[PDB]
Amino acid sequence: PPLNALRVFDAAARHLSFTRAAEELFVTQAAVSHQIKSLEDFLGLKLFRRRNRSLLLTEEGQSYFLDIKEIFSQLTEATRKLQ
Amino acid sequence: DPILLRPVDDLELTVRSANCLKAEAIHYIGDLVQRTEVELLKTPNSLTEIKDVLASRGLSLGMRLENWPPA
Amino acid sequence: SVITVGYLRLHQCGLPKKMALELFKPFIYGKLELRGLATTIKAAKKMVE
Amino acid sequence: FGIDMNTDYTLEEVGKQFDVTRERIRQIEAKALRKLRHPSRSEVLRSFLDD
Repeated sequence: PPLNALRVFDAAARHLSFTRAAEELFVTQAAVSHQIKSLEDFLGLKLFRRRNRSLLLTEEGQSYFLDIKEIFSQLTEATRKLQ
Repeated sequence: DPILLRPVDDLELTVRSANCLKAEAIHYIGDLVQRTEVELLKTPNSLTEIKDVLASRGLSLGMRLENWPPA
Repeated sequence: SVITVGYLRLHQCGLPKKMALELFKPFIYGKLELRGLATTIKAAKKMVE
Repeated sequence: FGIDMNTDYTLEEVGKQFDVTRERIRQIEAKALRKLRHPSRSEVLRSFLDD
């Protein structure tokens, strides 16, 4: 699980879709899945309910979604240490 | 200069290059020309493309400008 | 228009400056694009107006 | 747009000729639009808005 995949998962949930998680991720809509497909190999389980119209939040996905917020909140602590 | 007051959409640059500068919130052509090559290589996803796309426009990175932005 | 007396030379006529632009309006349009001052004929007519 | 022809052709009408790509011809059109929306070629075309 690369740290580049770290910032593609957190934007997916709050944008309620993989393609809708691209405007604030300074990336196109294709790459948002390129990291997630690798996640289902290193970690090896689903995160979101993949559907045509939208995605359903999974209990495990939110647990990581909060885990991604622990990783970034303390990353800001290193940031404001420089500030 | 008629190019400074225009945004970064007047270059027809590659999509890989068209997305990299949006990460640093590049809004003006002057904004991107102020920053030099010694710090724009840090951003991932150019070195073999920006010089040639800008030379035909009569512009080059590394120029020094004052009163910027004039708004 | 009405006629009036002229100092003028035998080959010269006194035109009112207002009628000339109306009469030579296509000529003004044609030579205005040649001058490059109007990209389109619409702008030509606008600045004539 | 049927420019210099007798009629225009829709998405499938041109798709049956080159490729059956439905949204991809549409995004080709969108790419053409954004190319024509650029302030590099639209400068003279913008003058034709008042007619």
